[PDB]
Amino acid sequence: VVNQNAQALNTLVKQLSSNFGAISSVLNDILSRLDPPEAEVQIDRLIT
Amino acid sequence: NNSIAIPTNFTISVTTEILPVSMTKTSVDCTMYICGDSTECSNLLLQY
Ligand SMILES: *[C@@H]1O[C@H](CO)[C@@H](O)[C@H](O)[C@H]1NC(C)=O
Repeated sequence: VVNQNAQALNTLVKQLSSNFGAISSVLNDILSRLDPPEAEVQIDRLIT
Repeated sequence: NNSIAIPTNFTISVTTEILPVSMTKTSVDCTMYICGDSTECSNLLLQY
């Protein structure tokens, strides 16, 4: 159970590295390098 | 307050209790299931 909880936390924080189809996993760079009406679409895709 | 009913005989009954102990061990592979024999859907999946 201790390992299962640890693995669940590890996968959850590894899912932040996932892009989910967005141009990049990092939120700050895509927010900085994209204009509002397409950055919001990418941010929404990452949020979903 | 002074009367008791006592059985002068007995019946040996048999009762059937059915309990499920297991289910079919079904395995589904994601890469084959959602992305059929195509690489590009697998590349899109890797973003997830
Ligand atoms: C008890 O019941 C059984 C049937 O279940 C019967 O054959 C038997 O004769 C009975 N015995 C008495 C003492 O009534």
